[PDB]
Amino acid sequence: CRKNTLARRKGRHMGIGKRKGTANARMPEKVTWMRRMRILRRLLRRYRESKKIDRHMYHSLYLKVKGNVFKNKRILMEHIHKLKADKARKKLLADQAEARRSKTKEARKRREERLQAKKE
Amino acid sequence: GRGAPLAKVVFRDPYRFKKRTELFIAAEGIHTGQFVYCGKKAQLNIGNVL
Amino acid sequence: PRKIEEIKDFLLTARRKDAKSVKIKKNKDNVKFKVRCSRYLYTLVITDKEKAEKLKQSLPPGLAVKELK
Amino acid sequence: AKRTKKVGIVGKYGTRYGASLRKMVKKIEISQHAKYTCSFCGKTKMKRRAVGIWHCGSCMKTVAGGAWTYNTTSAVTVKSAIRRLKELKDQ
Amino acid sequence: VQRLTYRRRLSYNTASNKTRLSRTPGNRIVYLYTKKVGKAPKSACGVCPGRLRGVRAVRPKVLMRLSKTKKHVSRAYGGSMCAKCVRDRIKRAFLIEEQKIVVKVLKAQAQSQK
RNA sequence: CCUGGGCAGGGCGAAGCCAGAGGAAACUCUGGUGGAGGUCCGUAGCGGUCCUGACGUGCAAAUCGGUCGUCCGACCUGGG
RNA sequence: AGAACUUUGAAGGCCGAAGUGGAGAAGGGUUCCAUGUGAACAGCAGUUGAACAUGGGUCAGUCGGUCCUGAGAGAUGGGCGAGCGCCGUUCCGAAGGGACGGGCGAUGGCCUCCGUUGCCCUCGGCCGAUCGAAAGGGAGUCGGGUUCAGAUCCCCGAAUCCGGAGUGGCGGAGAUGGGCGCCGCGAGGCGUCCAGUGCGGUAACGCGACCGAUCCCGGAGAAGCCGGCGGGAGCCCCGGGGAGAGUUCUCUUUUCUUUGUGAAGGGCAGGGCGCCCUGGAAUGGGUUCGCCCCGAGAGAGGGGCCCGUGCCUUGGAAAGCGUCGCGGUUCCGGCGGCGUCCGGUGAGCUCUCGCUGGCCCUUGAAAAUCCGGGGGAGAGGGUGUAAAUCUCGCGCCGGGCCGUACCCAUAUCCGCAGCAGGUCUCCAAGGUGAACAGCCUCUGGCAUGUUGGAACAAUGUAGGUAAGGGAAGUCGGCAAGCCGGAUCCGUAACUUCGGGAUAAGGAUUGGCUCUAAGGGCUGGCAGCCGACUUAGAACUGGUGCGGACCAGGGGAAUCCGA
Ligand SMILES: [Mg+2]
Ligand SMILES: [Mg+2]
Ligand SMILES: [Mg+2]
Ligand SMILES: [Mg+2]
Ligand SMILES: [Mg+2]
Ligand SMILES: [Mg+2]
Ligand SMILES: [Mg+2]
Ligand SMILES: [Mg+2]
Ligand SMILES: [Mg+2]
Ligand SMILES: [Mg+2]
Ligand SMILES: [Mg+2]
Ligand SMILES: [Mg+2]
Ligand SMILES: [Mg+2]
Ligand SMILES: [Mg+2]
Ligand SMILES: [Mg+2]
Ligand SMILES: [Mg+2]
Ligand SMILES: [Mg+2]
Ligand SMILES: [Mg+2]
Ligand SMILES: [Mg+2]
Ligand SMILES: [Mg+2]
Ligand SMILES: [Mg+2]
Ligand SMILES: [Mg+2]
Ligand SMILES: [Mg+2]
Ligand SMILES: [Mg+2]
Ligand SMILES: [Mg+2]
Ligand SMILES: [Mg+2]
Ligand SMILES: [Mg+2]
Ligand SMILES: [Mg+2]
Ligand SMILES: [Mg+2]
Ligand SMILES: [Mg+2]
Ligand SMILES: [Mg+2]
Ligand SMILES: [Mg+2]
Ligand SMILES: [Mg+2]
Ligand SMILES: [Mg+2]
Ligand SMILES: [Mg+2]
Ligand SMILES: [Mg+2]
Ligand SMILES: [Mg+2]
Ligand SMILES: [Mg+2]
Ligand SMILES: [Mg+2]
Ligand SMILES: [Mg+2]
Ligand SMILES: [Mg+2]
Ligand SMILES: [Mg+2]
Ligand SMILES: [Mg+2]
Ligand SMILES: [Mg+2]
Ligand SMILES: [Mg+2]
Ligand SMILES: [Mg+2]
Ligand SMILES: [Mg+2]
Ligand SMILES: [Mg+2]
Ligand SMILES: [Zn+2]
Repeated sequence: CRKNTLARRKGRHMGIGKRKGTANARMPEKVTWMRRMRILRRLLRRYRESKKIDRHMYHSLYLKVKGNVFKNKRILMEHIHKLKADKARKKLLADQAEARRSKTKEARKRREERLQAKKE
Repeated sequence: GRGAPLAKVVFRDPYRFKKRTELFIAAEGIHTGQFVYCGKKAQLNIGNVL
Repeated sequence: PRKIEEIKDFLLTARRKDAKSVKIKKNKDNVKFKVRCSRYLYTLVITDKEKAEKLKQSLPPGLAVKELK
Repeated sequence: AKRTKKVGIVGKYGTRYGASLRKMVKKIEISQHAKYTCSFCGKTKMKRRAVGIWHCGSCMKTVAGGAWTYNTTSAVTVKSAIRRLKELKDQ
Repeated sequence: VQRLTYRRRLSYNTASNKTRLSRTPGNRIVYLYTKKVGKAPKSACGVCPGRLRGVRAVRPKVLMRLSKTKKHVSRAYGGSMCAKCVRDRIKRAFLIEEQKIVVKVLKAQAQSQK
């Protein structure tokens, strides 16, 4: 019994011919979905509570994990990295444009103050 | 055995202090907590017997 | 049964009448004192053998004592 | 995905008891299994009790409605006639 | 691997024969009898359902054992209302009595002016 | 009628819900999820289609062996 | 005296947890146990038995009946009937004999102070006497040991329920505080007045108790079925340790058994809450397998409560179990030592608890008992003296009656019988396996089912085959046999658009090696720890792979019945 159990642990006697039940009977699709989605939904909690994902992207990726899009933990973590790298670019370009507009409006306000000093 | 709903309407006895529980046939659109009025000069609404 | 924590409470209960059995059971780490008064079993467990010796000294001699091995 | 195209909720039965009978049972099964807007708490918690009885989840105010909908249109016509005969010529 | 056996002459799995299994100190699995669970008292006919808090949920024949601390709450309407009914009935009684006083003095002013 | 007890595993995949795609809109399509049914194979249980099998002064004044129908219910069953 | 059958050792098998096992309800009534005989019965036999004869065996406040109503059955009032009687259960009834308080009278006991009896006032729906469950409701006992036969009953040890308290058994609450004036250095004392039928927390609510009468209100009792999901226990799996035993032809830190905490009380985990406070959200947010929830207050923070069958603690190691050794002819629940340990995980099976959903022209029971709340009629010490009451901790006394053996069955029941028939239930191990399927093992039972020996003729009953043809036999493919499991492609006519469908038709299936993927826990990406699944590839065995077992032949049509 222990030798056969060690062989099953290594992966032997598990071919196509020695299967006598259906795939749902062997490993249930509902149990696979429960394990898969519980892991993919508590990794987001361990990210959100610590540092990684904020309040707004959590609900979006939560519904996207509820939908059958993200296969597993590796591509979930890579998609979170891709969204974070996109958010960094979208805030950096907006900060550059805001800095240009802020320096332009600051120069305009200071020259308006100079012309106000020339008037009075 | 009855498709019509039963309505459990409790009353107050004007003679001895005791709350009397009766069993009316539930009219359409009545709800729990609605004051059912009964008597001769009761104002005509859905659920009031007169 | 009931576990008495204080020394004086077990001592007053041992002096309380209608308590006919007091058992002393030593152990490898502590010692237990048993009062079978009426329908209850009162236990004073203590780990200090010097405190056990002085409580045996302050035990009332009018009441019988049974030692458990 | 739209799995069924015509049977809807009636696909739990299958091939039995006729197309016209299943079509006539479809609308009233949707009516008895749909949630309705509670007129008291404003929520959609009107669940069907036994036949004629509707029950809201919040605030627990049980109402006597129709046998398959929340309000029968004939009963709404009765209610309009009752308020008309109420405020018509002071009883 | 030890298969266990009934102790009474109640051979059917009825509602009163609702048991468990424990381990004796003599190293033997025994079939022990469990008393049926008693539920706490609940809503007083019209509020949101829920068992009343602060009551030892036992059988009412165990309520003879239970003393006058673990059967009620120190508030008035303690063991009958879940205190949401208390804070509703106090405000409801106060508001309806004050509005009846307002209607009475309005009818008194109508009698004085008419 | 009252009062109790019981029914292994699999197949088909309804309503609702999520995500994505097409379109100008109406709306449509795709992958999951869900566990519906006097639903299918099938065990215990309940009956008995055929072999017109075995007996047929038998185990039995109606039984046995295969092959069977149904098995969440218009299901089987104890006691009063 | 006598053995194919009685008993024991040993060997080989069956039942294989849906039992050929361990116990019950109904039914049997001594069949249960011991001793003796073997004429009689057991279809042969007996030294054996459920036969015969003799003698024993059933111990209960806490197991059940007794209590309660359920469907129903029933008497009086009443009506009917020639009549034994019949109808009926609120109908056409003067159908309560009980009680709080007050007053009057009498008696008795220590006439201090209480207890009875008679009268008057006042209150008081019974849905109508009564029966009806050894599976419904129904308070409270569990651990070890005991005999040839008993076991929750007997012995030891440890608990709990229900009634009892008048001269009110001991405590603790109730309950003892504040103010004024005088004396005293002060601690304190005195005179007088007043309060005192409990406190705390903002809260949900908590405590050692918390005056309560007729009456009223509410809850428990008191609820269907089926999915899901999570927690707890029991059993199973793995690694290490300890005790004993098996194999050693060679290997094997190997293989098999065991490794404990009852009821009750306290503390601490875990689960749950439609339970409270702060606090206001939209760029909507939080969570489930599925849902669901939120301005009638979500997230977050802080709290409260319930179950706590889980762990520790008194019980409780002195018992119990394993192993080793020692004394008594025996009797002694002997005597002494050691151990009765550390952990991990689960689409694992059973039971239980909790949340949530679905199903309905099906709403899935009452009563006996018990509790809380509203009402304040009344009761009591009234002051430096202590009561009215206690659902608080104790202490004392009692719990009557009936049943308790055994079979519960291919031999203790019924069928004329030790009859392949029938009869309602709980417990369930390891492997293969989707499975409580089938097969082989473990605990536990058994002698093959009212006989043995010799040979293997015809015929028969059950099982398997057979060169070539494949239904030509027969009324008819009757019987038997082919496909049968799983994975990957592909699926027609018709149609109520749901199906037909596992349509039909093809490929693979073994062993042994790898490779990839699917996780958890710690630190401000890195490091540690384990489950069984899928996919791909190589090598190889006599084309062999569902290797046993498990197990759909298919298609075209007609009639009838949806
Ligand atoms: Mg699925
Ligand atoms: Mg019972
Ligand atoms: Mg069916
Ligand atoms: Mg079919
Ligand atoms: Mg078929
Ligand atoms: Mg038959
Ligand atoms: Mg037959
Ligand atoms: Mg025949
Ligand atoms: Mg013959
Ligand atoms: Mg069959
Ligand atoms: Mg079949
Ligand atoms: Mg079928
Ligand atoms: Mg023989
Ligand atoms: Mg022998
Ligand atoms: Mg059995
Ligand atoms: Mg005998
Ligand atoms: Mg004979
Ligand atoms: Mg003899
Ligand atoms: Mg005899
Ligand atoms: Mg006793
Ligand atoms: Mg009893
Ligand atoms: Mg009669
Ligand atoms: Mg009469
Ligand atoms: Mg009775
Ligand atoms: Mg016995
Ligand atoms: Mg015992
Ligand atoms: Mg008592
Ligand atoms: Mg579970
Ligand atoms: Mg577990
Ligand atoms: Mg305990
Ligand atoms: Mg017995
Ligand atoms: Mg028989
Ligand atoms: Mg039989
Ligand atoms: Mg297994
Ligand atoms: Mg397996
Ligand atoms: Mg079973
Ligand atoms: Mg026989
Ligand atoms: Mg041939
Ligand atoms: Mg041939
Ligand atoms: Mg051919
Ligand atoms: Mg031909
Ligand atoms: Mg012919
Ligand atoms: Mg055939
Ligand atoms: Mg062949
Ligand atoms: Mg064709
Ligand atoms: Mg077909
Ligand atoms: Mg034709
Ligand atoms: Mg037919
Ligand atoms: Zn509502």
